Amino acid sequence: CFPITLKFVDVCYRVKIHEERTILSGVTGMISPGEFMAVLGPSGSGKSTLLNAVAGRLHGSNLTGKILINDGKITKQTLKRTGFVAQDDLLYPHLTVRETLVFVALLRLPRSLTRDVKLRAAESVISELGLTKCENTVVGNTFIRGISGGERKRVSIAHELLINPSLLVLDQPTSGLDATAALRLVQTLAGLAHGKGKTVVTSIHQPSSRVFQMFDTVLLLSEGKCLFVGKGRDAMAYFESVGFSPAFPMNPADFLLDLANGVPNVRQTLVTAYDTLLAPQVKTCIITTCIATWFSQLCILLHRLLKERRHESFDLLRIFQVVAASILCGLMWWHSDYRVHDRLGLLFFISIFWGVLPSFNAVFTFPQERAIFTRERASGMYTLSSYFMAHVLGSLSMELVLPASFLTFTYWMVYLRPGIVPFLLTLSVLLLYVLASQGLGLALGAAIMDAKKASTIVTVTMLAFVLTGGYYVNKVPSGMVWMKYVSTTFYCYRLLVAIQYGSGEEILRMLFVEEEVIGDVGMWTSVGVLFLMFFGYRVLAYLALRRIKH
Amino acid sequence: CFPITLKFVDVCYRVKIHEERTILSGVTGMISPGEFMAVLGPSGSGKSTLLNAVAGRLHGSNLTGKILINDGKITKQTLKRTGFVAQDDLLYPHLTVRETLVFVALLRLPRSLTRDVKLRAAESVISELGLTKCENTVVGNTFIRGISGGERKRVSIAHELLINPSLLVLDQPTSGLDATAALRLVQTLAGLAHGKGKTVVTSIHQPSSRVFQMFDTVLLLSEGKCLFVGKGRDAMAYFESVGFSPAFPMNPADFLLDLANGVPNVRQTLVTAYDTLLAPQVKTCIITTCIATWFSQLCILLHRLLKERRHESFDLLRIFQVVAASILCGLMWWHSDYRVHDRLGLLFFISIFWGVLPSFNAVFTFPQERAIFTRERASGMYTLSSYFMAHVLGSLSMELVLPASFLTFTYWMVYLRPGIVPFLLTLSVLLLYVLASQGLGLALGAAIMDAKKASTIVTVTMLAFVLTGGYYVNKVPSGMVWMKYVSTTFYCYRLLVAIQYGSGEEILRMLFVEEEVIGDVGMWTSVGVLFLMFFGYRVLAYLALRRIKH
Ligand SMILES: Nc1ncnc2c1ncn2[C@@H]1O[C@H](COP(=O)(O)OP(=O)(O)OP(=O)(O)O)[C@@H](O)[C@H]1O
Ligand SMILES: Nc1ncnc2c1ncn2[C@@H]1O[C@H](COP(=O)(O)OP(=O)(O)OP(=O)(O)O)[C@@H](O)[C@H]1O
Repeated sequence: CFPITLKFVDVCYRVKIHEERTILSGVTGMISPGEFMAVLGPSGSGKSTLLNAVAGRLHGSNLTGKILINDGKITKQTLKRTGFVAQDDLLYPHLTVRETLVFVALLRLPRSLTRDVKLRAAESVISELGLTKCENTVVGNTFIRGISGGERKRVSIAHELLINPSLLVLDQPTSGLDATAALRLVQTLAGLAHGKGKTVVTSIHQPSSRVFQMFDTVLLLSEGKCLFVGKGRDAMAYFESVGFSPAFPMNPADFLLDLANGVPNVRQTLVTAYDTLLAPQVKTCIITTCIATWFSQLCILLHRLLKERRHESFDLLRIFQVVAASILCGLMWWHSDYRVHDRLGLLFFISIFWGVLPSFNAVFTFPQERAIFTRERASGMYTLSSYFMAHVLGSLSMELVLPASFLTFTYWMVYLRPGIVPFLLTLSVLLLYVLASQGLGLALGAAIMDAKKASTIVTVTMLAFVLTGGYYVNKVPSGMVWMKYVSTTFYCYRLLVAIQYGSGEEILRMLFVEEEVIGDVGMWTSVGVLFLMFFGYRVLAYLALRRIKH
Repeated sequence: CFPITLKFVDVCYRVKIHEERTILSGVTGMISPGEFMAVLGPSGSGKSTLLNAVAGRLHGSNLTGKILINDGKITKQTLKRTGFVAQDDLLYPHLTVRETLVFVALLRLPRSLTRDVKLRAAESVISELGLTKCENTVVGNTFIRGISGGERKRVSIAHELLINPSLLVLDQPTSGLDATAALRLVQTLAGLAHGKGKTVVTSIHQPSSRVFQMFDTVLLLSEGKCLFVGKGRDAMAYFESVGFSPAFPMNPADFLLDLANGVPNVRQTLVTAYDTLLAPQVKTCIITTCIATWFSQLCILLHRLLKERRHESFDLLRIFQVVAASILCGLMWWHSDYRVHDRLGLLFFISIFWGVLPSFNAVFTFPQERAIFTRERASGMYTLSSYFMAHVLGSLSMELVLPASFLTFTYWMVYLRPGIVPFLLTLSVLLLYVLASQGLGLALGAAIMDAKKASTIVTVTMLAFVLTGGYYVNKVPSGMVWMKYVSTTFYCYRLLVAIQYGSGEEILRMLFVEEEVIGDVGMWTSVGVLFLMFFGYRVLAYLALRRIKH
């Protein structure tokens, strides 16, 4: 019941010439709750920069104004009561529209309500916006042909009607629908402000006259400076104080947008007849359930993420290629015996393979979710902890079956140390190393939010780890022995060599000894550092995601 | 001067319920040259599927109709005379709008004209659409804040006015501009059909009445079936034959879209009053400069691609990380001598590094250009040969300076074979191997147009090449010796070992001999296969790009 009163005074936004050009220059206005606003202007004006300014999405040293919610600046608490509908529609392309609106319903409604109230509120906004025939079809990308471009927008307004916010900042909501859905959409957005008493800000672009009668305070913009702030029928008459009237009966909207360019420099005489005639008048007018919440927000964000990857049939081919690589690694060391250089080669090639394959595929988790994650993080839907521990729990379904299907062939074809306990110890060490190296691909990929930029960082880093993982050079300079402890391949190599060759007495009985496990690190201080790396790379991937608010 | 007469008869398009739903059902119409059409309807109708059908962009077993240009089906020759302006605007985000319109001007105009005619035609469409104040600013992505959303559309119509096509199929051109740029844009598209005599098809959505007076044949659609085909003022009067008229004076457009839904099942009585009253009336109405062209199309597509990567300052950091990895590889083998296992380790780690780093970064060239390349390839702007030999010549500027900056440190810090001829032979073999392995990342990445799907194919393939590149296993089964010839790491390893250790007599004098160059392959039949691979992987990357027409 937060009564948002939005007041902006003298906001200016200048970008560098890439001098500087003024996008906005001196915009003032007051939006008390109940007032249905409208931001009009030509297609270069500064409307969407003003709407990205008052919705908090624009911050920086460029803005030289004061945006005030309830006579205070924009906090983080008011940024979860403000609903923002952007121009471009960024949605999850593999869901349908019913799963999208159901997940936004279940994740954002007050949680004191039962589940069927949370579903009837989701299918009470589908019938209100008219998305009933496209209810059970996909909302896909440019390539994945899904729903229309006018239903990819009526979904992205019901995406923010299931928040019930107190300040509704819509950025061109109806540019994309016909003239009989525009009227019903503005009837909805006016029944949310002459009904439930909210604060609605619209940037409508090409209205009719009976879509213009619904507005209570129109902001007419022109090249950054505003021409009019005030009522609907006071416009089309305020411009008779300066002497501009149509010669024949037309709509008010195309006339107010004809005067917005100058259709003897009409624009500047309206700007100076604004600034001193009717601008000083607006200058005188101005715990135990906190856990259950977090676990429901994990079940939802995991059930969505497991619906995203049911479309992907490029996982049987991943399994069949890793099986082929395992058959290769088994058939080449087929003629190996237990007695050791030829086997340390295999136990280092496994450490190369499963530090290179998970870390080079984990750089596509967070960069490929960026355009939707920034939007949902700015909106304030879920917590970042519950979002991060859904990708973490979503990778751990097929990043545990590929090394198991690898090792199930390449153990019993090479005929390594027989018995079920060294096999299970080898499999557990391989799975722990895979999860430890996947954290590196998570962290480089959350820190540099670009798959192409991070794929040449993680490649050089994993090759430096493969280099200083104890196999290649014999006599390393002793001021540089310390680097193999920072490696992640070193611990897995030491553990695999330890598991296969004991602490080493039976080999010293049968038969160098230098890089075989009679050596440097123990067996528990090499699983105590793999677990530390598995936790620390994910803590760093969370801390590098905490910076992305925008 | 191709006089396109577009005629579609009984086109139906059904998608599977993911039974089947009819998107379109029985659409007929004739567009002779000079007729300015308009496709109207509600926001679920089947307009953009009809416009993707008649512009050739929809093909498949779903379409059960006949699209006819000049009483013949759509060839590839007519697909370079048809201009299609899609709903979503896919543009190159790093250019400005002036470079974008200049490159489309220089690349598509008849080439018999001089260059300044080709530039005055480019800045004669900027002033016509009004893009003069946003002429020299960027057109960037969702992240890169560039021009507006109404200037990201007035650019994507001047993108297809600099073709001068004979059939102009616009898909919602004005949904995004105000009511005084809509009138001027439809004045332009009507002066292209009452002027230069073309065939213009528009899907306008929210028109005025004086944007509706410009239309010569309106197609009113409703839920896939069409309600009206014919003149402008014959609509608003044909619906008086069935008995629907407004009670008070309004625009024709909102009335024709109010009847399009049923505002006693009005929609079906209009469909059956269409099908037998005024549908049978339309059933009765129905060399040495060829090289210079290709080289100009290479200079343009290369000067654009070198403008795309001037924004990237993440290349000094690539150079500084590869320099750090080289300093690492030098400092670890700092204590190496010329006399050989410790050096074959280094000559195989270089072969690992420069087969892993180029092939894992070359998978982002063609998947990251996909959404714009499919559009330009469907449009018919450049040839695929000249497009492919611009990415090929664009990678070869920093995929030749990273191995040189690597080797310049890691040769003289390890102190390998001294002299300028083994150094230059090593550098040339390294550059040839880098270009040979970059072709693998090109081919897997053109074949599977997804960076995430191809990054787990190229990783397993390069690890299989590293495995069967002659270093790891000692006694491979002899039915599997043949696999190292398919490898690309094997030839570079053999060449580096040959260059450093001769054919081998001085080492047999100073001092195994088995995997040192006294061995299997020669020195010329290992550069004759690296060149074959360098050509064959790029031929496969061209053949896998030839399938993407869409
Ligand atoms: N980062 C930037 N750098 C340079 N110029 C910019 C930048 N962002 C916006 N502009 C310019 O400032 C003007 C205002 O942009 P804005 O997004 O407000 O337009 P708009 O009113 O949203 O357009 P429309 O109403 O057609 O969507 C635009 O014409 C644009 O060219
Ligand atoms: N691949 C598909 N699978 C299932 N349904 C589809 C598919 N493509 C389109 N549709 C449905 O068919 C209808 C027609 O889509 P179309 O793109 O023609 O709408 P439109 O007329 O372009 O909408 P608008 O005019 O608002 O842009 C849409 O409502 C959409 O839901």
